[PDB]
Order: sequence, then C-alpha cells, then structure tokens
Amino acid sequence: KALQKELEQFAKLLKQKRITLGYTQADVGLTLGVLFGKVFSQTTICRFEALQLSFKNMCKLRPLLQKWVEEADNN
Amino acid sequence: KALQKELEQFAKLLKQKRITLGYTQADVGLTLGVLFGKVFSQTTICRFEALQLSFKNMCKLRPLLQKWVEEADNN
Amino acid sequence: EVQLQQSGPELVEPGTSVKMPCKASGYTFTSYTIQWVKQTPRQGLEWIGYIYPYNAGTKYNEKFKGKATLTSDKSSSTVYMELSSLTSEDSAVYYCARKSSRLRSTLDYWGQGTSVTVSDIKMTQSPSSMHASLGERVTITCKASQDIRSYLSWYQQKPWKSPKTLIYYATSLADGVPSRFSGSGSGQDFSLTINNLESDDTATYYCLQHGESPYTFGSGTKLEIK
Amino acid sequence: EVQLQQSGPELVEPGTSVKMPCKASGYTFTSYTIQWVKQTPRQGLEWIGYIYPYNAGTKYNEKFKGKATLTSDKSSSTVYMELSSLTSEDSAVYYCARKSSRLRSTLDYWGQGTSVTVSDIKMTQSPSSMHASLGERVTITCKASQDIRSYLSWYQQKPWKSPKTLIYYATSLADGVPSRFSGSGSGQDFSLTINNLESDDTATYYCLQHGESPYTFGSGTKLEIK
Amino acid sequence: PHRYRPGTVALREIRRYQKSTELLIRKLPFQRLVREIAQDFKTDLRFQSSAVMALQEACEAYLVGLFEDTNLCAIHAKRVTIMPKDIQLARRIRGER
Amino acid sequence: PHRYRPGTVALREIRRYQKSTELLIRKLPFQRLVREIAQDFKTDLRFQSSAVMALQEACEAYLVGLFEDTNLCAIHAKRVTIMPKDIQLARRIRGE
Amino acid sequence: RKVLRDNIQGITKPAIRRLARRGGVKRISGLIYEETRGVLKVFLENVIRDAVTYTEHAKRKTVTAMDVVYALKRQGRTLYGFGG
Amino acid sequence: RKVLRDNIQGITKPAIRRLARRGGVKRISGLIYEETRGVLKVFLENVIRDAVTYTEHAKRKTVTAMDVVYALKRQGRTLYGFG
Amino acid sequence: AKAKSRSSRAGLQFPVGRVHRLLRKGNYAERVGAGAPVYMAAVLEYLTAEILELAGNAARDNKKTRIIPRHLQLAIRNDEELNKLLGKVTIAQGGVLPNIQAVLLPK
Amino acid sequence: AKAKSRSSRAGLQFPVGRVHRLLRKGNYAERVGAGAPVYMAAVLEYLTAEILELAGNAARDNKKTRIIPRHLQLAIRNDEELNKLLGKVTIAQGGVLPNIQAVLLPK
Amino acid sequence: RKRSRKESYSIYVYKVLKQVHPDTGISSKAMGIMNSFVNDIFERIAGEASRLAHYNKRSTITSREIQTAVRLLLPGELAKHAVSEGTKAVTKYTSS
Amino acid sequence: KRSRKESYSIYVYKVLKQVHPDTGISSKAMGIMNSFVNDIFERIAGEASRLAHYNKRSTITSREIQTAVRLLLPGELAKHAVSEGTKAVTKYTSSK
DNA sequence: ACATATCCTCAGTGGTGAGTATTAACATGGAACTTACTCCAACAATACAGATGCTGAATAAATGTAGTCTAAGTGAAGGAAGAAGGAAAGGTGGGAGCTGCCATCACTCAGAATTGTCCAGCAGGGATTGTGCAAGCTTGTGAATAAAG
DNA sequence: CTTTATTCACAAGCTTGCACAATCCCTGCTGGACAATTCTGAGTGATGGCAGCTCCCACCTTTCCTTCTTCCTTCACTTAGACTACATTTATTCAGCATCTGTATTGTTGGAGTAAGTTCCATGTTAATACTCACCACTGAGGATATGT
Repeated sequence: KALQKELEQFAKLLKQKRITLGYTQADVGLTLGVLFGKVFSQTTICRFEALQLSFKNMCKLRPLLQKWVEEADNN
Repeated sequence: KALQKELEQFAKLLKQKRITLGYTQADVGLTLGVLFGKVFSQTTICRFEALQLSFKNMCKLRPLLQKWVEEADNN
Repeated sequence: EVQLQQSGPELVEPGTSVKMPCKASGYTFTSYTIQWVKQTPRQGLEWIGYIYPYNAGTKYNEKFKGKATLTSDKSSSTVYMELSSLTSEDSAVYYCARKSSRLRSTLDYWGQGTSVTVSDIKMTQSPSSMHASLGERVTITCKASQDIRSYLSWYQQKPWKSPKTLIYYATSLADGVPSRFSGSGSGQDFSLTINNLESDDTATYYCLQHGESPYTFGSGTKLEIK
Repeated sequence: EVQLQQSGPELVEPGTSVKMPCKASGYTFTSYTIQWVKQTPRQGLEWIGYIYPYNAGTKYNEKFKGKATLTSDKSSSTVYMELSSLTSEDSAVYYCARKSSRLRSTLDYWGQGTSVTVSDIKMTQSPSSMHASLGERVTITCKASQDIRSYLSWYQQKPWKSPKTLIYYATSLADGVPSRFSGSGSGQDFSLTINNLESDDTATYYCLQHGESPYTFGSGTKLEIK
Repeated sequence: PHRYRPGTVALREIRRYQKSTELLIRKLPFQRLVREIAQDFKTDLRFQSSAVMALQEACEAYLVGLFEDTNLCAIHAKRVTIMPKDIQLARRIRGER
Repeated sequence: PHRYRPGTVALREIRRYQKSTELLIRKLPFQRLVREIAQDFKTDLRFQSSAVMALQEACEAYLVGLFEDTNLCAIHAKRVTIMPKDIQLARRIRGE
Repeated sequence: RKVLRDNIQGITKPAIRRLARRGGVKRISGLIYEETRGVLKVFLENVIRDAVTYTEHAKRKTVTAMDVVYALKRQGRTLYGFGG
Repeated sequence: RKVLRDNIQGITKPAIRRLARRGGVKRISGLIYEETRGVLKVFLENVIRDAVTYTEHAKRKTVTAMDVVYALKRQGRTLYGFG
Repeated sequence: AKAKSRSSRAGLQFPVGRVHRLLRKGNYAERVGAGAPVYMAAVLEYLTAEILELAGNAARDNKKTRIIPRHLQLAIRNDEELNKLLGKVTIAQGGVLPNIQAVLLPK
Repeated sequence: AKAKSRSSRAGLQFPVGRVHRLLRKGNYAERVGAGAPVYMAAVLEYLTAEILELAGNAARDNKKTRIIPRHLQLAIRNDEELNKLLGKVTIAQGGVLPNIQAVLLPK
Repeated sequence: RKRSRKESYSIYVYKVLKQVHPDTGISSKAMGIMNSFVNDIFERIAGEASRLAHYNKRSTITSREIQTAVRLLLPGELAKHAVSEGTKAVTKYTSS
Repeated sequence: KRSRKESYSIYVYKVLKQVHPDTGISSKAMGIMNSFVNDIFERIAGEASRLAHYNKRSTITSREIQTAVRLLLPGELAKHAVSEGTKAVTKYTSSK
C-alpha cells in the first residue's frame, strides 16, 4: 500500500530518465553489470519499469538502479 | 593447387568465348537446359565465371560448359 | 452489464431541432428495440415511440408524429432521437430504454435521460400517494381502460433518477428485484404489493401497459416512508 | 448416359504439336479424373497419364513426361491433350477414359479414340492367343511383376473399337457386364474366366494394373469363336 | 410516344413480385422438367401433385435466395446488373461448389 | 542495402503459412481471452488445457476460412486488398 | 410410357426474370439464364435423387410429398406446409 | 481471482496477419484488424456459451474438451482430434 | 376415480399426454420423467402462441381477419430471434420480405 | 464351440459385436436386425481403409513413414467425394491446402 | 371396411389462436405451416435432450434435460421466456 | 481404479497395416481417425433410425443401413461402400 | 424555378362461392390405479490436475521511416439490356374414363431379444525402439540492383 | 528507355543423435460369443378404392422475335496515400518446477420415481353441414413519371 506507490513513482522517474538520455534497457542492464558487477537482462529492466515482479525482488533491485540514476546525471 | 589454376584458366576461356559469341549468361543456361535437359540458373553460370562456387561444384560443372564450348564453335 | 449511454442536458431556443444519442453496449444491439419516452412534471411519463435496429423499423406515438423521428446507426450501436420545432412544452426528460421484440418483455433497462429545456388506453392508479412505516404492506392498483392480456409492467423511479423495472407481465419479477415486490392481476385489474417497507422504497411507482399499439403509462403513485 | 466425345483422325507433319479434346457429358465432371492412354499395334497400350479436374491435378507417365501435357476446361467440361514435337513413332490411337478418384475404381468409360498419324511393374499374359469354339471354358492369366493388392481390371476390345471394361478390382463385374465373365486371384496372380462363348466374344482381352504410379497394361490375348 | 425509363419499370416489377406469394415458374413445364429429371433414377415413377408442388416451392425459394446473394455480390463489385460470376461467387461462398 | 518489393514477402509468407500446420496465435493471450469471455456466463469455472486447445483450433480454422472467403470477395471486387466490406459480405452470404 | 427431353428450356427467360425480381435484382445480364438453368438442374437433381431413394426404400412406385420433405430436410432446407 | 478486463488486444496485428496469410491474403487493409477481433469475439462467445451450458448441465465446474466439441458440433462446426 | 387430464392439470392447451407418448415412442431415451412432457408442451405452446400472435398482428395491419402463410412469413422474418430460429426453414406460399437495396433506388 | 468372433465370420477387422452393442444402446431403434452391424462395420472399415491409404500415399510423397494429421487433411481435401463428405469438419493440426489465387502472383 | 385417422396439432393451435386472437381465423395452409413448425421444434428439442442424456450417461429425459435443450436451441429472450413458461407449467403440474 | 474407455485405435491400426504394411500413425492422427469413425457411425445410425421411423418399423436392418449409406455418402463412395457391405453380409450369412 | 398528360397503385362499393367453422358418431388413446424394479441423488474418501508464482531464455510485437503500387476517381465509347409492339403458342382449368398401386387386415414364422456362463479380446500401464526433427553445411534459385547497348 | 550480369536473401537437399513418442508386451476384467428359450415384428397374400395418369377442348394470357433507345459497364490515365518491408527497441510468451487445494472420480444405499398391465371413458378425427371473409368487376383519388416550359 505504501511500498507500491513509491515503487511506481520511482519506476516512472526511471523510465523518464532513460528516455531523456536516450539509453536503452539493454544498455541500462549492461551499465549496471559494468558498475556493480551483476549484469541484468533487458527483460529484467522492462519488467522493473512495468512493476511486473514481486515486491521482494523490487525492493532488492531498487538501490542499484537508484545508484545508476544518480550516477548517470553527471556521467 | 592444381585444380584451381586449371579452373581459373577454363573460366577465363568461357568468359572470353561468351564475350566473343555475344551470348548472355542466361542464354548459356537455357542452352545447357536444351542440349542436356538440366536447366541451370544464370546465377550458377556467373558464379562459375567469378569462381565463387565450391571446387567440387566447379569440377562437376566443368564438362558441361566444355561440351557447350565445343558445340558453340560450329552451331 | 447492459448500459444505455446518453448525452447531457440541452438548452435550446424554440423553432430549431435537437438530436440526442442512445449509445448502447453489453448486448446484441440488433436483437432489441430501443424505445423512447418523455417525462414532464405536468403529465408525467408518456411513450414517444420505438425503433428496431434489426430492420430499422420504427413506430411512433400518434401525438408525436412529425415532432419526433428515430434513426439507427448499427456501426456505432447508437440510436438517435430528433425533435423538430421545439415549442415551449418540449422541455422534459427524454429517456431511452431497451425492450426485447418478445411481446411479454418490457422496458427492462433505461438510460440516464437527457433534460431538454426550450428557451387509446387510459391506465388508472387509484392511490395517488400514501405514507407508510417500515414494516407493513403496500398495495397499488392500476385499473385499465381496455383489456390487456397481462401485458403490464411496474417501474419504480427515485427522484432525479431513471426508472427501474420491478415487474413485467404483471406477475414476473425483474432481474435482480427481490421477492419483496409482488405483482398480481389480469385483464383490466392489476395490483402491485410491497411486503415490508425500507428506507429506499420512497419513490414514484408507475404502471405501464404495452398490450396495444400506443403504450400508456400510469399516473404515478408517490410512496413516502415513515 | 456417360460418354467421352473425341475428335477425328489427325494427319500431322513431324515436329508440330496437336490438341486432342475429350468432351465429357452425363456425369459430374469435377468428381472423376480423365485418363489418357495410347495404343499402337507394335506395343499395345500404354497409360499416358491423367488429370483431375477438381483441383486440376495431373500425373504423367515417366516416358511421356514433357511429351504430353494435359489441361482441363471446367466451363465446357473438356480435357485437352497436347502432343509436342511429334515424331513418326507416335502414329497411334489415343483414347481418353474416365476413372473415379476412388482407388478401387478403374477406367470404366472410354472415348472413341483419335488416330494420330505422323507423315515399373510388368503384366504378363500367358496365352498370346487362344482358339475356342462356341461352348467351352476360357481362362486367361495376368501374372504381375510386383504385388498389387487386387487393383487389377480386365478389358475387352473389338477391332477398331474402344476397349470395354469387364472386371474391376480383380473380382467385381463392370456395370452392365453379364455374370458369365468372372475374375479371380490376388497379389501377383490374376485370372479371367469366360463361361460359354458367344460370337461376339472374338476380341482382344487386356489386363491393367492401377496399384502403382505408372499404370501398366498386359500384352493382350486374342480370342475368336469357331 | 411515351416510354418508361430503364430501371423505373424494373423497380415496380421488384415491388410487385416482392409483395405477391404465388409461384413464378409455370406449373406444367416445371412438372415436365421434374419428371424428366426423375426418369434418370427410376423408370415408371409417379408423383403426387403435392410432391411436385413441394419441389416447386423449394426450388423457387432456393432460386430467390440465390438471386438475393447474387445481387449482393453484384453490388459489392459496384454494378447493378447481375452476371454469372456473381452467381458463381455466391455459390462458392455458400459452400455449394 | 537490399529490400524486397512489396508483395514478395507477403507471397513468401502465404506459401510458408500454407505449408505449415501449427497454431498462429500465442497460447497465453488466447487463454486469457477465453477465460474472460467465459467469466461473463459462469463466475468461477476452470478450464481443461485440451478445452482451450480445441477452442484455439476451432477459432483459427474459422478465421482462416473466413479470410479465404474475404479474399474471394476482394478479388471479385477487382482488388488485392481485403477490406471490412469484404468480410461483411462473406459473413452475410454465409448466413452469419 | 413416354420419354421426356429438353424440358429445361421450359424454365423460360421471363420466369427467371420474375425470380430475379423477387430477389430484388434490377438489371440482368444475358448469360444469367443458362447459369440459372444449370443451378436449378443441379439442385433439382440432388433433391429428386434423395426423394427417389426415400421412395425406393419404402417399396413404393409413387413419390410422395413426405419423401420430398425428407430429402429437403436431409439437405438442410426444411420446408413447412407439406406434411410432417 | 482477477477480473481479466480487455484482453481482445492480445490477438495482435501480426497474429491476424499470419491468419490472413494462411488464408491466402496478400494485402490487408488497416481496418481489417478491429473487424477480425470483433468477428472472433462473437464466434468465441457463441461457442463458449454452449460449452458453459453443457458444463453446467453436467453439474461440473470445469470446462472439458468434450464440452467444447459438443458445442462446436452443434453449431455445424464439427472438430476432429479431441475425443 | 375421475377427470383432470394432464394438460388441464398443468394449465396448458397443448396435449401433455400426446407429447409424453411421442417422447416414449420417439426413440429418445430409455425412460421419460413426468415433468419432461409438461415442460415441453409448455415450451411448444409458448412458441406457438408467440408466432400466432405476431402473425395475427401482421394480419390485423393488413385489413384482413385471417392468418395466411404470408402473415406467418412476415412475423418470422421480421424478428431477430425468430428468424434465427427458423433461419433454415422455407415457408410454403410465404413469399419474401419487401427489401430493395439502397443503391438500386433512383436519384 | 471355441467362440469365434462375428468380425472373423464377416471377414472384417472392425468389431461387429461392438458395433452391435453401440447400435443397441444408442437409442436408434427398438431392435437391431443382426446384419445391420455387419453392414455397418463393413462400411466403416471401407471408409477407414480408403482414408488411411490416401493418407499413407500422401506421407510417401512427403517422404515420411508416419501418418500425421496433415496427411489426413491432404487426403481428404484433395478428393471430391471425401471433401464433400467432410465439408463441415475441422481436422486439428491439419492446416490448409496450398492455394494462391492466380491474380495475386507477380506480373 | 378400412380406416383413415391422421393426427396433428391443429386442434390445439386453434385453441391458442383463440386465446391470443379471439376474433381471427386461420387458413388451412397456415394450419399446415403451424403443424410443421410444432413438429420441427418438437424433434429439435427432443433430439437435443436425448443427446444431453446420452452425454451424461443417463437413461432418462427429465425436465432438466428439456430446460437445457431449450437453452441451447432457442435464442436469448426466446429461451428465457420459454424456460419461464416451462418452469411455471411444471410447478403448477406438481401441485395438484 | 480409473475407468476404462474404448476407442477404434486397434482396428484402425489393423486396417492401416493391411493397406500400408510399413507406414505408422501418430497419436493425433489416431484421434482424428477415431473422431471420423465415430462421426460416420453417428451419421449412418441416425439416418437409419429416421428411415426405420418413417416406415413404421421397429427394427434397423441391413436394408436401412444400405439406404442410409446411399443417402449420406457421395456417388462412387456410396457405391463401393454398398458393395463392401453386401459382400460382408453375404460372407457372414454364408458362414456357420 | 415551373406544368402536364400517362400509365401505375391503393380505396372502397356487391355478389358470391371456396373455404372455414359448427354439430353428431365413435373409437381409441390418455387417465386412474396398483405393483415391480431400478436409477440416480446423497454422502464420503481421495487423488489429481488446474490455478498460481518464479525465473530466465526465446520469441515476438510495437515503432518509426522510406517508398512503391494500388485503390479510387474521371472521362469516353460502345454495346448490351430493356421497353414496346405484334404474332404465336401453349398453360390452365374443366370434364370425363381407367386402372395401378397405396393403404388396411390378418396370420404365422422366422428372426431378434433374454438370460446365464465363461473365456479371450482389449484397455491400462510399463519397457523398448526408431522416426523425424534440431542443427550445421552446401547449393541452386528467384528477386532485385548495377551496367551495357 | 531494354536487356543483362553481379549481388543478395532464402528455402531446399544432405548428414548425424537423440529423446519424444510410437510400438509392443503383460495382466486382469469385462464384454462378446454359445446356447436354449421366449417373444414378438414383419414378410406374404387378398381387398377396396382413391388418386395418378391419359385425353379433348377452348381461351386468353404468356412467351417469343424485332427494332430502336439509353445508360451501364469497361477500359485508359492519373495520383494521393496507405499499405509493405525492415531495423531497432521493447515486452510478452514459453518452458520447467513447486504448492496447493478445489473439484472430478469411485463406492454403496436405498428411496423416489418410472415402467408395465387393466379398465374405461372422455376426447380428437372424420363426415355432414351453414354461413362468411376475401377475390373479380368497376369507379375513383393521389401521387409516380417522362416530357416540355
């Protein structure tokens, strides 16, 4: 009830940021694997943007894309 | 080593004879289909002229064009 | 499930014409006729006419010929009502209802009704209005002019709301209506009985006849609770 | 009822091509394949091919592939045969017959046959020609190179006449044939028996197998009475 | 003199024959056709009059329905005159071919 | 690069899909469609897998036959493009 | 005993025009008549064949209206007002 | 259980294009897809109503392949290969 | 011991007993419960009354006081339900519905 | 008496006894004539043999040993009488016959 | 001598006609049409009920099979009113 | 102790090994053949039942089956089916 | 915009005879009643298979763009269909005779259902096998692009 | 502007390897066959008479054949855009595994409900009979129509 609203807002902001800089979902997964050493498929990124996975896996994955979002703003 | 040199020389002879007699590659093909009953596309004829076919295919195709060469010199 | 979408209220100066839609969904559009009725404070509900979209076959009330015309668009599943030469006494609530082609069926589902403001058999209801408590019996009588062979329906209408079908064929319960309501009678004598009252039973009850060519509504009975 | 009209005799120069029609009447045209057979005095009968007018699906003999082309015209109910590059060895009688798409059915009705004159499995018939008087038993054998399940037919041909179907499926009598004729056998051995001889029994008897892709006729046996 | 335009008399013929219910084919030629058709299946056949009437009613209903379908096919091709291709298309879609 | 002209890949797809026999609609969307359609009649009813497979087979065969009739109507109208009017004419002549 | 023949021409051109008019047809091509005769002959042949089969099963020499009705129902063309 | 709204859009444009290709269609108008979805829906509703009626008469809660087969056979669309 | 045939006991006009006998002799099932003929007779009577009243209305809107096959055809072909039920049925002497295509009309 | 079967007596592979039992319990008539199951089993065996032989021929032309539903569909749809017999039948996994209209081809 | 006795529904069709249209007759052809209609609907409903009983391994045709057959055969509001009429008839029958 | 359900699989396999003694059959094709045999049985039995009913007879004999085969099958197909049925009945009667 | 003869269609009058409606006769099938049996609700136990959730690899669908080729509109010719009129023919309705076969009645006998026994054929489950399909390689070909005459 | 040679993308023919399913084998169990008996249904015949042929005739409506008019179909040209083709990105599906739990299946009981046989009498069908609603005859009005103003 509280987690899903925040996750939806974060997913919308992530999708808008991905659209703005022109990165693709596969490029997002490749840069995530480059940075944090845990590559993720484009299916995982697209499912994350659509909120399709379980809330446990969403909460587990969220800090990595948060780190990617704040890192990509400068580089 | 031995086969490719002879096939190159015979391909040069075939192209020179085709240029001299004025026929096209398709004309060579339908003439082969006429006097052997096994029609071949002009792509095969030009690939023989360009040597792009495999060496087994070139060796299989060589006696038929030899027959066409000796036939075309009289009729 | 079955819905009859309509437009909003219309403000029209006299002498022109107005067209209103009756967009429908949730059922086979061509297998049900669309009926149009008008409601005024002066004389209550009155049946305008109907159109059958299966063959585009219309039938109008005698007093509404020329004033009202009905059209159908099978592609959009829509029925259009056109009023021409809007006089002063045309500002009313125009309702469109669904009715099967079966003679026993009645106007089961209704639209919201468009409020337009311009800038036979006489069916008699004996009790014009009564007050009752929350647990007694209610009886309403709908004596008819001529004989109708059980082709009578009972509708309940909340104020500022489309009517809801209660009884069809003078005895049958409508879809979703409880067993509290009970119709009875035949020929020229019909009656509706409410078992025990509730808070939401305060409304206007009408009895409609569709045995003859022009369908005529009842005068209307006002039931207030406690 | 069922007939297959054919054209007159052709006197043709070598190197050309010829159309032969097989106009059919008396039956549903698309439900039966049309078979084309050639007959010469040197080597008897050869099955040229067939065409199915229902889907226009053809199938030619291997030796006749390219030489003969079959076409259909469903509007006029006609089947045309193209002979291309005619040589002097092609002066023969070309018959067209009808055959149902059922595997058991044989070539039942035959055309007149056009005489064109230019300016596997082996059937073996034991008696090349038999001499018989009016009233004895007649037996002919049709030993087959391979195994054909009972897909053997027996035909009778008068001189200068189209062949007539006697037996189909190695035992069944053709339509209108008397019960005097009989068929027997199966697999690789087949026999045709004529009970008592009439004067009209003098003719040539052939056996045709249609159990495999190229249909093959027998050598034929000549029979004469007194 | 006075002549009716083509398609004006045709419309009145459509309105006249779509309002009546009697048989449109003559009875005697249809009976002769029925007898000749049935004689190819069995010789010395006899028909009740009701059998021939039922056959004519079924045949006329079939032909009228086929002509309605053919008219729809002709209208789909942006024409007003029906042709044998329209009948063939209607029979092919109906499954009779 | 190389591009084929319009209608060539369409003819290739016609040959390919007439040569094959497997189902052409994905199983999951058809299962969801069948289930939501059935939910209007009965509120909580299960489906055998073979029931959904039979429904998909019947629907795809019906659609292929209707498209054949629609193509016939379009060719009758001197066109190569099937329009909704062709589908409507085919369904009207069929009796639907 | 007799031998009828060529009776398909008895379905005249005006009769076919009347049948087309009841179907709502405005213009008729000249080749419509032969096609209509062929279609009517095929339909009559199928119906009469089933009716004669029904008659032969009953060992009767007369075709009744019930046989025609059964044949029409067997071809999915059920007819009312003639029995059954 | 969820409500399962919409879902007619799951019959995608490429799926309808493939179904037209098997039917021999070469060019497809842009408005064909919505009409095909409506037709298909109507057909599925007609079959599924009969199948559900057969299931309800048997007092079962599961729609079997036999029920779909009887529903299809009763519409003159007999299906082979499912019992 | 008395009266009250099964049709009158169910408040019907169609014969419940004849329907039961036809069900028994029609080769439909090994047994026939005694609610099946009543239900069936009621359904047949309802369909007959519906078609008859529609045909009577069609005859009344013709200045005629006798139902002919034309009135039955007009009642059946003017109904979606009814036309779909009797969609493969030919009514003898019923004619066709008056229907001209819009493009065929002159203008 | 060693209990020889009726199918062996009739020279058939289809079950005459099972056909007789299905005729008895199928609600078709009061009695069965004891030559009806033999005739019927013979007709069913003939139709099955014809369809199987055509399907096996189609598989042989496809260079296949095992008959699949595609071969059955090809055998039925390529025959006038068989296609008329099964005109309203849908064969699961049978596909369609290859058929492109001549106007659709290039040039 | 011999006998001639046919049986039909023309007696009860006239009763229903007098019930719904008191001042209205019916021609003999219309009576034959109504007889054929009643017979056809009877055979349709009885065949569907027989098939329904056979599918469920039951050896008796009850009102419950007839109701399901009426729901299968008749279209929507027609089937609804027919089911209501049959249910009310059976309820009136099993009360006396 | 699940129930036993019967099918025409072994008889269809026997016929297949008679007409093609090298070709096999898949399970889906066997299901198609089972459906075909059941459908043809139902068609012929229903037509024979109606034929026996039309003539006021209470027995379905081989004559009814022959007439139903002639009515239901197309021409050459019905002719060969009638020949096979007559041969089977004659060989059965001539036995014992 | 308007004015006008010209066949064509619905509206009522009258008579009246084809058909529908009303009154006995009767036979025959539906109802009352009882007894025999049997079928299918009704619980009860239980396995299984359909719904649901993950999860990653395939696989496909959605988007966006370039460009071709097709559908649709316009105009003109011509010829095909139809309207009208006169001559011909043959369909329709009635009025006979005549007999062939359709339907009914009755019998008996040959076949079809009943019932009890048992055995062997076949369906379910488990080992055994082998066909065709996935996959990689080679190839011949049709379609489309670049060139030469 | 017209044929003609690269070029390309594609499907088809070959050549292993497996593992998914087809073939076969074993075991009960149930359904089909043997045999005697009883029970009908339907083939033989013989009647009665109805209706389906056949023929004659007279009439007048329908059909057929010609001729001229008109307007509908068909074909040549043109072009705007809506389809197709394809690369790229995005998203849904597919396949395998695990949980569970609601439902389909099997088992046994017995009571309601249906079948079967008699008796009979009330209803439905046929034949006879008396009007009745609707079809030609014949004026009569309001619009459909093609031509002229």
